[PDB]
Parts: sequence; C-alpha cells; structure tokens
Amino acid sequence: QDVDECSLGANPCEHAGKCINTLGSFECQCLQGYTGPRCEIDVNECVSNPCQNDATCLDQIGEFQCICMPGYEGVHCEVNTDECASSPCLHNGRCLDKINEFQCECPTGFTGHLCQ
Repeated sequence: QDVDECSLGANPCEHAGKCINTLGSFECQCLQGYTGPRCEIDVNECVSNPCQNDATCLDQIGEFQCICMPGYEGVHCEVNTDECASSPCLHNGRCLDKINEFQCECPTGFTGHLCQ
C-alpha cells in the first residue's frame, strides 16, 4: 500500500511547497528556492546571499531580501550606485557594477546568438 505521509503528520514543505503522496514514500515539491533531500525543505538563501556585511539578510519563502543603506546597491549592496551610464554597449553588452567603475561584458544566458 501507500500512505500520504505528507498528509499524515510529516509535512516537509513546511509552510511553502507542494506535498504529494508516493508509493512507499511521500513526495513534496519545492517552493521557488527550497532545499530538502527530495526538494521539500526550505533553506535560508540569506546564508549564502546575506548581501555581505552591509545588509540585513531576511530569509523568506523560497526567497530572501537584504536591506542595505539608501546609498549603495547591488548583490552585496557594496556598489556605490552605477556608472555604466557612459557605456551602453548595446546588444548584449552588460555593464558590471563595480566599486570603482563599470565593466562592459558580454552576457549569454539571455542572448540566443553566440556573442563573440
């Protein structure tokens, strides 16, 4: 037989995820960015993306938010505003927000051509 251990009293999805019943074992989907052994646990992405040491990490449902100061920004909220305004590059040209200047690089994840 098979029981819904996800409907019994063992809900890994916690408070954000899908809980299904499987043969022998139970299945649970992940919500956004969840962890777990089978994808039924919620991890703290604010542990690997605390925005550095200048932003309050706030682990949320399959998502997190770091509150920085109303002066800097970025992934680490350490980049003093952008300065690639003087370099569009166009096409795929992607300027990088560096704490000094801008780096006009060529992406790919988006572009569907080749990008030399």
